[PDB]
Amino acid sequence: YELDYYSKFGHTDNYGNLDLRNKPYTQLPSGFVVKGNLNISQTPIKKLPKGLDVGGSLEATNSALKTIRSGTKIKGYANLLGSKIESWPRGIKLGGYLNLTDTPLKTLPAKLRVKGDLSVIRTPISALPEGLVVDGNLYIGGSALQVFPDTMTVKGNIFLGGNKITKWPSNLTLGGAVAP
Amino acid sequence: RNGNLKVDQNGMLTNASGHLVLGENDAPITLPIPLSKIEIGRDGTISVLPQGAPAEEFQAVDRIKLVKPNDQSLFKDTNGLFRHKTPNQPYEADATVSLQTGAIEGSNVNAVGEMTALIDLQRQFEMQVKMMSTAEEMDKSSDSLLRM
Amino acid sequence: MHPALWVSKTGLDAQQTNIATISNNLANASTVGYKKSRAVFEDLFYQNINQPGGQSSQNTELPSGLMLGAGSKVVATQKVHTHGNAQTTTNALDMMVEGDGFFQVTLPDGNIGYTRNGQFTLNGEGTLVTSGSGYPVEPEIVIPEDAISITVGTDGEVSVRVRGQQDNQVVGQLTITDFVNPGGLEPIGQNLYLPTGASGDPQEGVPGLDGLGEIRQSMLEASNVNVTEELVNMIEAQRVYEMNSKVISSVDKMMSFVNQQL
Amino acid sequence: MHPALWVSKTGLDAQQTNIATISNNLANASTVGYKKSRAVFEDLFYQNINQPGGQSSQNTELPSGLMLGAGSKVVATQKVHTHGNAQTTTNALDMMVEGDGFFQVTLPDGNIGYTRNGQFTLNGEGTLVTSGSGYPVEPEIVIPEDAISITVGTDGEVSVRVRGQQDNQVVGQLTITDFVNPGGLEPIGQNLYLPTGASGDPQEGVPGLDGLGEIRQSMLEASNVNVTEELVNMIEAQRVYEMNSKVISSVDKMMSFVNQQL
Amino acid sequence: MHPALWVSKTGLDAQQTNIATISNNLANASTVGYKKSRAVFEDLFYQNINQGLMLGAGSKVVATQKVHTHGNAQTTTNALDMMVEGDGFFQVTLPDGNIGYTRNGQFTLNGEGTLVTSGSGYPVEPEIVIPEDAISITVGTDGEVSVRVRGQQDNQVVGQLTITDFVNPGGLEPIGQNLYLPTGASGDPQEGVPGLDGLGEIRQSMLEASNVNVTEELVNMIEAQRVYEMNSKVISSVDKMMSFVNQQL
Amino acid sequence: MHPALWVSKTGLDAQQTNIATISNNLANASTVGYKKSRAVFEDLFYQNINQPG
Repeated sequence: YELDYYSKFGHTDNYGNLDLRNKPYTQLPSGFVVKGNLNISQTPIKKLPKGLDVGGSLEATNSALKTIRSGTKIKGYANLLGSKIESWPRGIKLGGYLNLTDTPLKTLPAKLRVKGDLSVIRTPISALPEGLVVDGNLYIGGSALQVFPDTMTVKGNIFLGGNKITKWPSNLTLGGAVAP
Repeated sequence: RNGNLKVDQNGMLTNASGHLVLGENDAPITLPIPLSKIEIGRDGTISVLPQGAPAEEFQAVDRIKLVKPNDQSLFKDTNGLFRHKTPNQPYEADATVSLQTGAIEGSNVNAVGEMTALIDLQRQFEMQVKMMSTAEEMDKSSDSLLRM
Repeated sequence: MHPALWVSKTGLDAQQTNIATISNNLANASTVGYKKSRAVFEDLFYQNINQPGGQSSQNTELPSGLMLGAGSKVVATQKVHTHGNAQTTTNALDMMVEGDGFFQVTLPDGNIGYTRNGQFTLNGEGTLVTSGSGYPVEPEIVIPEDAISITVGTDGEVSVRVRGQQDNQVVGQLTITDFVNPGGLEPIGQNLYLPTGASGDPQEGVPGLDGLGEIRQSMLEASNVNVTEELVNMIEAQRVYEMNSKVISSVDKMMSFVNQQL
Repeated sequence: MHPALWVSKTGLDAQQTNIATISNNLANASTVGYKKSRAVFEDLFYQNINQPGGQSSQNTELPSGLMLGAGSKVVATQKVHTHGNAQTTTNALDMMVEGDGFFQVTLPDGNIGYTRNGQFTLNGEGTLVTSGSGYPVEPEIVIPEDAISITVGTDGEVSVRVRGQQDNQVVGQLTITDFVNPGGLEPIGQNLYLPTGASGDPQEGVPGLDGLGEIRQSMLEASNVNVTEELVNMIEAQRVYEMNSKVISSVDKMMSFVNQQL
Repeated sequence: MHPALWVSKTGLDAQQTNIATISNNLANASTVGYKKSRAVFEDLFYQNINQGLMLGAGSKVVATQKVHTHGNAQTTTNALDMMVEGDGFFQVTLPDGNIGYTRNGQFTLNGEGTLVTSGSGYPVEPEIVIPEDAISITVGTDGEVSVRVRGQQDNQVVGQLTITDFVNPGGLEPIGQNLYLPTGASGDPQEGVPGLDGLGEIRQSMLEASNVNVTEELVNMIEAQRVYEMNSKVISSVDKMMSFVNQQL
Repeated sequence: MHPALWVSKTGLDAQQTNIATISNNLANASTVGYKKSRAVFEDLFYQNINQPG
């Protein structure tokens, strides 16, 4: 079903951490604001409402999360390990890492910036967008990637995870190393 | 069932709980902002007098939506409002419900009924507590079986 | 805490607010132009205990759909702005409003406060001020020294009688304010009200046109408190207060039995 | 609960209903044409606890045939339709029925309501209406604007005096209704009654013939309540209320002793 | 809470309004052209419980009925105060411009000689202006106002008063100052010559005394006081019953 | 405290003023060119609980 004004009141602690673990909710109110962390793991939610503002971290592991609307703000990280998301929207305010391990993700917006590690492990993504800048480590193990973008910035160590890299970026400033 | 009605600055009719009062049009009842005499009729009709108008210019502008459904088909929700058990069920406006103006309806809690229920719950709860201690006592005896 | 303990405590705090607002009404049982207040109760939210899913319409008549309340609270201290009775005095400087309307006085901080109290007087300079703290009345009305009497018309037109000339000379005109929602006004003490968002914008006009009340000289508005109503509601508030005390002790005795028996 | 607890609780509920009934009579100690109500008590059915077949006329004086009651209840609130005293008023448009008979008025729903209160007035069009909600009186009686006097005969003959013409002009006639069982009428407030199945079919007729009462002009029927009766009933009801409370307290102490000692 | 607490509270409120009208009648025992009022009681709605069991909700005063019976006459030597012998209200012009209808007849003249009320000074419609040359004022039984002028045989007519009668005088709205305002239930203002078609006749130098029955009001205070105290004892008894229970239960 | 208390107070003051007018006339029962006085009563405002009509 949906989340009402009083439905969410039963899933909030003293610090405004909303816990929806395995709750049979399919959507959240439009323009939703959560003071603390949001947990929607293992939920049938297919799309996040537009204007969602999270003061903490996002956790949607093993959930049905497939669509995210632009303009969403996350102060912490977005943990989506094992979700059903297919495409990442542009303009998401994210202050942590994007964990997309075990996801059907295919495309990423151009000039994407991740303030932490990016994990696209076991994803059918074909090509990292040009201008992609990562301030942490890069995980591409088990993915369909075989060609890197011409320019990318990975402040951490790039981990290949087994896939063969045929083309390397021309302009790459790496603070670490490259591991298979 | 809270008839502590009030009119905000915009003119919308609400109650003490801050709930918009519906009308015949199934929309929140909005009254003209500069009114001078508001009277609620016996049948729920709202008659008002405009600011500075003569007493013979009273007019009816709305009618409070009064519903009389089957009581057994209603449940109290999380916010104290009774709603239909079956969802997506329209609320038909009954024409038999009448309102007695100038009075407030309080609760119907029978305090003595609560008190006698309280003392019975204490006794049943304290005989079940004795049962828990009795089960614990019986288990310690069985521990002596394996002492050899 | 055992949730049953705090549920009963909210009932005790709700009645304490009821007792507080009911003693204030009887304290101001002789204040001129005082409006009584009543404490309005409403129940708190109900929470689903046996079904965290949050669907209260599935099996509400079953143990799985059980919902337990969180107590009661006082949601507002509603002012009852009914007109009061008339007190006929001999002073010529106190006034009254017949029906809707509020007098206007200027506060020291600059903004104006609205009052039903009509007990006025004159200062050393002669301006019409309140009989208490001495805040001037808007608009300013200065009485000449040579004046021998004050006449305030039904429309607030203030005129004084001066010897050596017939006809009264007009020295000012009172003007009262009405509100869409006078119950939303903020009481600040000293028989003064401050406008708020819920009250609406002030509606100023001559006292006697556009539905406004009329100014009556040598007359005062009695307090609208019903001393019998306060005593009856006082009786109920005590008994409800005692009943919530009984259950708290009942929960205490049950919990004391648990750790004494087990 | 325990069988002893609920038996006493029914007595407390029955006395609560009884007090609310006699509280209503004292509140309506001045309303015109009011009929007092008395609460009728009945004992609940008896249970053959020791008999597995529910046969009683064998050993009613032995432990086998023991039967235990379930308490008491208020079976009805009987309206006593005793004729009240007369209040001689000077207003010529209020009237009274001497004897059996009810006035008939037209409710907003179209159905005809019956009343004993005879405080009537005129509306903007001259129709005779009640002095409260304003419902018209059946049959419709319209007073001409040029009438200087209104005279209502003992048979409802409404005649008026008009200048420029001797002899009074009859503008209508009232009719009253009698019921086989007036106690079965449904009280709906406003000093109004509605016919029911247990009341009987309405019997309209001329007020003064066929056993109907007579219409008395400029008179009113006082309420038949006895303030002394209500005070004596309050004494009995309050004492019985306290007696059942001690029984409930006695059972609570008895059961508390069991789980404290054992 | 306990239903008897608030059912008896209605009786306390009903009698309090009843006493307020009785005191108002006694206060206006000397007002000219005052109509006494009585409080109209009616029972509240009856609730159906335990389901043929009816419980009342108390009582209330639903209306304040004004009895427009013509009062006695006071013979006065003043030439400007008059009376309506029958049905009819003097029509005066309020400051708002609308017409208020009064039965008080104490009139006088303003600075310009227009016939006005002896209180707030509201003019009487239609305007009657007494010339300065007049030496006496005569008001005919049909509203004809004439003045005696020196040096001229025959009284010259300076106006004719008209009165208004309402089908339902009790439906008029009292606003103080012996003034009424027409309402929806009052009817339509029926204006005409004061003395034709049911209208009363103007009687000069006479005043219509108050019609209150001071003896009745004193007896009405007796029954109102006792019933008020009778209802208070139920609240006291219910209070001691609830105190006993939670002390015992 | 009570509506009847305030209503009857206005009645007492009205008759207190009325008596002072009568006492003045009898005091000036021999004054040359003295015109007698009469107090004019009027009812105060009426509180509008239910609008007639």
